Amino acid sequence: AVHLKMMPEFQKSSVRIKNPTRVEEIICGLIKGGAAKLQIITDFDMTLSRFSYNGKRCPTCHNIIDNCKLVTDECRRKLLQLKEQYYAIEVDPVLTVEEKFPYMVEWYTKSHGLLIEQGIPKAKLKEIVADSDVMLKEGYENFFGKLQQHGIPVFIFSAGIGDVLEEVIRQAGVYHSNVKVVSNFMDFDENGVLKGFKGELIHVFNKHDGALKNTDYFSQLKDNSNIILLGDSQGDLRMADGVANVEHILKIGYLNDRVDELLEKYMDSYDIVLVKEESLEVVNSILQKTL
Amino acid sequence: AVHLKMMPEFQKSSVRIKNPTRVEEIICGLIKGGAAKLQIITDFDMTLSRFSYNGKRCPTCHNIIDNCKLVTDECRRKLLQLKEQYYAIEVDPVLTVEEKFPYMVEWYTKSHGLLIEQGIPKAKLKEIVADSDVMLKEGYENFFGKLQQHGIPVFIFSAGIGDVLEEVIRQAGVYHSNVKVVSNFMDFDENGVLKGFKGELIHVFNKHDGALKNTDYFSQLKDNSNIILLGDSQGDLRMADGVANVEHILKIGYLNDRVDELLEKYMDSYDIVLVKEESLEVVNSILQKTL
Repeated sequence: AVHLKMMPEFQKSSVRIKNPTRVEEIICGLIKGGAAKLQIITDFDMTLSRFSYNGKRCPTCHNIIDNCKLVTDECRRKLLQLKEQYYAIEVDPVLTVEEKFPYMVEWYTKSHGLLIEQGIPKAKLKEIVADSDVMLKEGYENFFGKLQQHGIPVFIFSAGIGDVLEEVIRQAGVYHSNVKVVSNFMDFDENGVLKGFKGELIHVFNKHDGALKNTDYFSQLKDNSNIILLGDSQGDLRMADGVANVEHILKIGYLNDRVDELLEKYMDSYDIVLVKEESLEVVNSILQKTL
Repeated sequence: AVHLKMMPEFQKSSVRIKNPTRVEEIICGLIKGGAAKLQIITDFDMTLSRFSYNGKRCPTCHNIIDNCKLVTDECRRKLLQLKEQYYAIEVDPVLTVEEKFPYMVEWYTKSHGLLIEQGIPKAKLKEIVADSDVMLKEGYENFFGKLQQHGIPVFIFSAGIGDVLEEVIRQAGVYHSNVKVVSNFMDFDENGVLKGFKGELIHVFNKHDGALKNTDYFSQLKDNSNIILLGDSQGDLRMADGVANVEHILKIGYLNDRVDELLEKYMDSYDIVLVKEESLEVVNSILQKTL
């Protein structure tokens, strides 16, 4: 049996669970399936990376570029201006999620276009990432390490910048063979300088689309019918939409922000909500029982 | 410029090179291309793993199973008998390489079939690999680590057993995201017990076939037109036959065995021959200049 009262990780004040009996039965399915049936599907920014440290706000992958030596103060201004106009739409309680889709597309397009203008070489991304303030959540070496040890598939599905994301995880020593990254990857010219972005835009609201466009990946894992999903938004709940078959799925959401406004929604929609929490210890503890 | 005389790794008595001026110009092409243009294509057994240690002969991936606790003394007797009869054909100087093809197919088929009979569970491969005497060549942590650091593609192309190979590299902590394994993978039944092998057999003589059947992989790496190839056989010289375009290719061959018989042949066909050598320091030194 699985008992949340007896897992110290589940006793933190940051752990919010609408339906503990349901959680216990899902975790029990995960335990019975073991390694052979498990796969992970996860967001990156604010999910595997920290939202804040030392009082201080931590960068998204996009912010890592926004804030680097290869970008003008003036470009950061315009980027900030974009964030202020478009974020107000992201968080507008009146528009439906489908009405926000055109606005999100324009935000990433406008802000990617501004970076493309700054002249960003592939060769410098190591340096930029190395001097950035990026932080992975506490317990990431254990998270990635247990999963590589048992060869658990990990599908990182991110609306960030893929080249940045991969450089963060590679420098942290956790970019193992079991980790597949699906993101917005940069397109470079003859001289290895950023000129555009590859494929179809991934943003916060269209992860359903990308999930279905990755049939290839998911069909190869037909037997991995037990899923743990991690995200930080409502949009992340779509990341498992392309999975061949589902026996048990556990959905864990980081609520980093807008706590009073979103808590009820997150509790209704994620199985486990993690309120202003900068570690992976609840997921690590589920893994410890499972693997 | 490149001078082999000024690289201490190239001064070992085990380093045999028919044509040093040509090697120098290939290494110079590699250096000019840097990380952006490089990819690695390599055998595993006796190439990344050692042929011998402490006087003692080291196991291939197949040997790891042959010799484990889940496999009988009588099974081993039959497997040894198979090795005797089919190895004599492998090393027969009168048959052509094409005439040996049917025999190789029979050998892998017969010896895999004997293992399938032993009842080998997926779950036990970790334990088996952990108590085996497998050894990676000296300098492998640096080999795999520089390559992951620079995100260099590594295509390990092995006639061994893929599940075994992958468990060796994962326990060694070197199975990074940059490493793709193409091998003979086990097919498991309902209970996670070996029942057969997936796809088309890879053996020592048909690596051309598998190299062309991996067009997907190679077309994604169109720009990685500089190749370092590593193997231990004549057959491994085909492992680059599927590469989109070739600008510079360096072929490095481990001659572990049959030294007097094969040396002239290896010297004529590999660029650098490494005679009874248990380390990756010559390749690591080329990487040091390149990356």
